[PDB]
Amino acid sequence: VDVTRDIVSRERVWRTRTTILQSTGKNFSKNIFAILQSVKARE
Amino acid sequence: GHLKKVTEQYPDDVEAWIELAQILEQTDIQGALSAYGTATRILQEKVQADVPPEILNNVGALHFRLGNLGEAKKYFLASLDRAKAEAEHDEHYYNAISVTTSYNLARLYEAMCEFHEAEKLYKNILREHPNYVDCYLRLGAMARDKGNFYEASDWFKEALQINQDHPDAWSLIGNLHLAKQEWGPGQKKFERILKQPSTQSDTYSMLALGNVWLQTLHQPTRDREKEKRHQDRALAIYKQVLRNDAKNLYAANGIGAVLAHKGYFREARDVFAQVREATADISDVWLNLAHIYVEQKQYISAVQMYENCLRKFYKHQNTEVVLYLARALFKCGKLQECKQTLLKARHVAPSDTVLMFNVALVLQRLATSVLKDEKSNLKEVLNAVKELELAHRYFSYLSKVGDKMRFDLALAATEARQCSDLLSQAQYHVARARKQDEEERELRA
Amino acid sequence: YGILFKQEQAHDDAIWSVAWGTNKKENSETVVTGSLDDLVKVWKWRDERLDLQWSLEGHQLGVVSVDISHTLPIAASSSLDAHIRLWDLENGKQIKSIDAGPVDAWTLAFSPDSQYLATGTHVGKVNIFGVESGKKEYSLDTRGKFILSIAYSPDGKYLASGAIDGIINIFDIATGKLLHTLEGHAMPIRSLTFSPDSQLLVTASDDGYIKIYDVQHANLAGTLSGHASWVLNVAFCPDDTHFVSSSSDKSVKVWDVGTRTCVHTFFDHQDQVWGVKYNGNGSKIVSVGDDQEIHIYDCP
Repeated sequence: VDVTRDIVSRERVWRTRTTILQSTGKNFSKNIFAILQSVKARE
Repeated sequence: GHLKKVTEQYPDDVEAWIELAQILEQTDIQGALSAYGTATRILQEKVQADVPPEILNNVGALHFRLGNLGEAKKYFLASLDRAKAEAEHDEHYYNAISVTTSYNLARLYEAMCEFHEAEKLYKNILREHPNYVDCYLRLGAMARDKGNFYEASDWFKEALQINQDHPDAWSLIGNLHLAKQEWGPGQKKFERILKQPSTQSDTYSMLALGNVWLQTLHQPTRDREKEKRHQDRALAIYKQVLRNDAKNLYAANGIGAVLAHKGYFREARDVFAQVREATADISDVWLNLAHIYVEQKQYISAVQMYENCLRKFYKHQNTEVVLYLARALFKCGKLQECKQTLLKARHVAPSDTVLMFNVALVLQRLATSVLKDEKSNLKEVLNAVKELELAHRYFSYLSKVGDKMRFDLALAATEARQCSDLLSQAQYHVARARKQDEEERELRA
Repeated sequence: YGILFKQEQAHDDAIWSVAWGTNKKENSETVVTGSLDDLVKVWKWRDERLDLQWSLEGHQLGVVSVDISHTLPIAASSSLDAHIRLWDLENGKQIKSIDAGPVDAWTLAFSPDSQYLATGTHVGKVNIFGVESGKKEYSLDTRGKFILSIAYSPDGKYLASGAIDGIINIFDIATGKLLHTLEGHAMPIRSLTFSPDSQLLVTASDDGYIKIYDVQHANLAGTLSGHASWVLNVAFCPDDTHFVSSSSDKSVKVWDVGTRTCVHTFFDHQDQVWGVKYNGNGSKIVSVGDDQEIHIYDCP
């Protein structure tokens, strides 16, 4: 039916699952994978 | 920038604020609310034209995320009225506007502690548009609240059948199996159905796999080179999701978890540092950070976290939180108050054996702490014997129970011998209590 | 509709139950409260003020339930200590101590005749002890998980039991036999009470839904959407016009038994309210909770 495309075409979804997953800020892996590799190196 | 430019000047602006809000929805909700507020009043000077229902619906939606639940409800009702007034707006489909307005209103009522009205409104949507998904799923969630085997489990699968290409529905199907973890290894298949490249990349399902693979941890079979491989597989999943997304907090969370399991608590704090700094308002981070603290002989820094996690309006006495609360407590305030919280927990559900065992253990700890090296107040010696007797009765009772905490409690015999020699010591120290009594007596004389 | 009295720091420890009388047998004027501080405080609600009258002790563990005999001015208090101790409000003295060992002791249930005392059992049965005997007279052979709530009908015709999994067991105190087993809930039933007319049965499950069923034909009379947290305690207005609900969200909702509508709500408790009870007329509604403050709510 047309109702589906009628609604989905005008609505807006600001947040979804992945949006929840990522932090709102800027937290890159540079400060993380560094330790992730250091620990392995010691092992 | 363009909106900023137009805002200052007033070239008879009518719709500029509409755009302002339309952009600000993702950003600070209040900016959009203010934009809508000013826009509402800018639409009555040129003519006496009733505000279109869409704007009022959108502002009510903004409020819905806020505490203005009643105000948002009034907005939604007015939007429904106005949309109904749109008899000649078939091209704009006033019907769809009313549909979304009612959907939002039902969501609010479900959030307003009125599930009857939420169900009624969702069913009013269903009767007129069965091809819709979200309401069919919210009804299932509402029925799930009472129980996971009720029409929730059926409505979710039916929603998937009518739309198998809906990630939300399939993830919900994946969630159904979470209530019963007996599908530990088997839930991999149902969680890999939609991992096809067309759906990829999907971080939600990948993190679900990482979790269900982490759940397998905490077993005594690690020495069999089995839990190590599981750790390695989970770590690899986390690394991949980290590479493809460096801003996903949950990957870092799971990495910190596995490192703690690897024994790097001194190093677990650093990794959990970033996740906490991003957003500490997630149940898991509190508990993991408390785990690290309590591991370092810091109950001072752990009990507060456990309390804060319990500050949420979901429960008051959770069993797991208290179980993690009493780890190495030996101080006066961490034994008697530990008993208080233990009773609080067992109050909601006494059926657990672990509570009945920890209570007796702390009872014995206190009894020996006052009946071995004391030589303390007398009335305490009077109460210690009653406490030890109750601990002994519980020791007798706990032995007859079949199932245990995945570990048989046949090791209560040492507890019985401890209680026996404690009884002997108490019968010995009551004499000391009497001597102290006669001492204070001759003193006052 | 408001709050009359506000007792601050009513106890050292959190209060989990409250008992107030309804008859004229020197009970409606005295409020008996059981808290985790092992303090059975017999408050005399005299001069429209809550004044302490007795302070009974002896329970090793915190008080779990408190209730006043309908046809008698004495009371009793239980705890998880397996030592249900009877008390007399006339003198503030202990009558006896039923040692419901080793651990088998749960909330109390005064019979309307004030002759029998029902107690839940970990084995899932409901033991019926004698008030003047203290020995196990007869136990209801309806096993399962555990008895979480027991209530006596005001006229003593039926008796319902709330299990850990939303299983209502309708027994017959007239013959001590299980009549109906209403299973409209899957959540642990916290507490329940009979309507003043012994016609409706309210269930306080952990789903936030007040499903009021019918006892005569064991049917659901309607699903009512309560609070957001778990409904802890529930009581009927003695005139049988409304019923208060105590939940785990600092909310005291007075729902209408007839219209299933919230006639009023109180938010004066900073913590969760554990106990709510009416007055002998239904105007005053005493309330307890983790806040350790007794709030008397006046609803003329």
